[PDB]
Amino acid sequence: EQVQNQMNAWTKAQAKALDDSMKSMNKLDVIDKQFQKRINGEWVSTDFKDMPVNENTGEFKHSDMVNYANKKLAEIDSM
Amino acid sequence: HKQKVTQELPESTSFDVKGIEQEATAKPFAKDFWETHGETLDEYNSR
Repeated sequence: EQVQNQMNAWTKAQAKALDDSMKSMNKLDVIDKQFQKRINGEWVSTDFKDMPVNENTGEFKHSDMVNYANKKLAEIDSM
Repeated sequence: HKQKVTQELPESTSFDVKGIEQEATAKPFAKDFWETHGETLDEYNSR
């Protein structure tokens, strides 16, 4: 009944680690959706400072576009 | 503990405003006279 009390905290520290790595995937998904709405012929900006933000993503940093930019090119190279 | 981060994503929409389309490039007055009176402008003033 001490190890149970330890797991109540270790699980909280694992859910706070799948919160900061699902944010960093939400941001790439929304950046892809922005690029795709811009390509298919719709007038919405694609700067990282103009994405939408909904507490599943947080504020967008610059490095969350670099990451995306090297990941479309990586995916297009593999087709 | 439940993960307080949902795969639900935010949504932005395009500023898609459609006004009124333009009329195409109306024919030049020389060609207008041509395919309506069968003869060019020079050939009409020689009379």
